[PDB]
Amino acid sequence: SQDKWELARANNYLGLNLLKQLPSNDKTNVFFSPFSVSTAMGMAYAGARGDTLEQLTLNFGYAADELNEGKVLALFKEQLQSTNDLPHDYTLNIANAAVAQEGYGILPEYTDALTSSFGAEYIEADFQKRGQEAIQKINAWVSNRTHGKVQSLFDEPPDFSTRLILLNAIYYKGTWLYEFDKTKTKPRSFYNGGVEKVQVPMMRLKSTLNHTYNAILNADLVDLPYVGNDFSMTIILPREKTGLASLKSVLTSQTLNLALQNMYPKDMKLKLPKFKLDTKYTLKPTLEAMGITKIFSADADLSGISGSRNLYVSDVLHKAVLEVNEEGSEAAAVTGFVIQLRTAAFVTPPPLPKVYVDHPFIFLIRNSKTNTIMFLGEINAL
Repeated sequence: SQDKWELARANNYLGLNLLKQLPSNDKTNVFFSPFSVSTAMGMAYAGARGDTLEQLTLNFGYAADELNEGKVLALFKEQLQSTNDLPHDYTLNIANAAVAQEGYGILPEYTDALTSSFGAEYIEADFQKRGQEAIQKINAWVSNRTHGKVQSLFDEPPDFSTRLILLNAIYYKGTWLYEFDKTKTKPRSFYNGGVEKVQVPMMRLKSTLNHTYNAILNADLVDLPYVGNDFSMTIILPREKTGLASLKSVLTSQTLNLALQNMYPKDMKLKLPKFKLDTKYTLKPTLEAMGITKIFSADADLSGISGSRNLYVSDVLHKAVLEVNEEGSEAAAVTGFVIQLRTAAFVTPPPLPKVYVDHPFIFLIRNSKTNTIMFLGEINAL
């Protein structure tokens, strides 16, 4: 459907723009869920009016009158049901909420939209008088919704003047279609920051994988499907050891899709690090860098939340957790070299091609059906 495609495109545009705007250095890994950020923007969209709404939509190239709010919420609703219907092999715990200063008003149309479209809760708290209790209620909510994988979003009470905060926490561990062999996992060389050689737990696979070399990105792309090929992890490995910054500067929704369309199966050797990521961002400054300003300003119009223009977003908090290890459903298979033999002979198959993920790279976990990027990582450092 062209509508599902348009939502995946907005989502992927937001994700790759976030990646170019997030603070980073050669010693720390970036990891976030564009899907979670899209959900925080969806929650604002469902309640925004006037110039606040027009800035949100025009950011994605739409006048508010080129959109049906109903059809946008229905596309989010469809996305939510597809994630709730994932098999047991996927551990995906999503926690979405708006937390408002008490006594501003809540429209049931808005809380109904939060539940059905976003799996989101609306929570009232007193940041002025009961800041300490507000963070105990939030920490308990996120702990409950993430099955204890995220215990806290706040260490200290937020500011006296806090009006509304958007919270999006997500945990993911998937099962590979093709298991890596636990016995082949060893410390192997990785270039931290593209420069500093260290030994790190490296998994080893020999299998038929979708792959392409893409000249515009100057990178190998490898697809590793999860079970039911519902999600796949795309590795984008720059050919230059220090190529990551260059890769980031040319990676767009357009250039990614062109590379993905050229992938075809082949037998290959893959070396991929075993790693866990746990990241937390205060997204207001990054979203403002991208041109989302009015939701955060004193002139915000979120009258679709409360029934009046009395709310603005104090901040957007995002926490994302990923585990990557060997576990898969089926053993690794290679097709082998196919030859039509006429005359009996000694036949030497050509050497298998190699993608050794041994320097900084990007990965995307995406919905194979819709090409929605669920997760995006830059690994600089293991």
